[PDB]
Amino acid sequence: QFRQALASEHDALYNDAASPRIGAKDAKLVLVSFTDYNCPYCKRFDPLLEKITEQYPDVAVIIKPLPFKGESSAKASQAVLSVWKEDPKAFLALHQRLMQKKTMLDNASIEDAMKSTNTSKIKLTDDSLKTLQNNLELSRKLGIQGTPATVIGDTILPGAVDYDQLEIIVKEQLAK
Repeated sequence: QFRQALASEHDALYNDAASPRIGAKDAKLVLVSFTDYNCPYCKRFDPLLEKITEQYPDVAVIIKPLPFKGESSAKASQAVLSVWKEDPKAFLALHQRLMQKKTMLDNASIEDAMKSTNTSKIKLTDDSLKTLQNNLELSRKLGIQGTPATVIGDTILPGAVDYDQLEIIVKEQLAK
């Protein structure tokens, strides 16, 4: 009930237009990053996921924000998803800024991040919460109970690893 769930959730994982993507549209390997903007391990792990896409252009990353850590997690998710829907090219800078914030986010922090990334004119939509609902449903089906969690091929990486190990994992999934 795993490679079965992974197969059953293929479209939700890889083919949701409302889910932000980092890296090439023609990638041979797409990582799916279930992440939380208030999770300290996500803050550690995210820049490694991004580095992968910059170092290895055959790898892309899909971002699935989850709101597990706190209420502002849901609000931050709402912000980046709204930005992706309206201006996909503006998403990355906001995503990075929210991820590197040392403090637990709140509405002020999130509004400030959007101001300094030139995304503050983009309105937080109700429709983007439906994407957040989809991410939550998806997390349940796959048995994801914590962040970060990364789908890489036919396996799920349920925590954070260092870059050397991520390279290793990513390289053999490419070897198939």
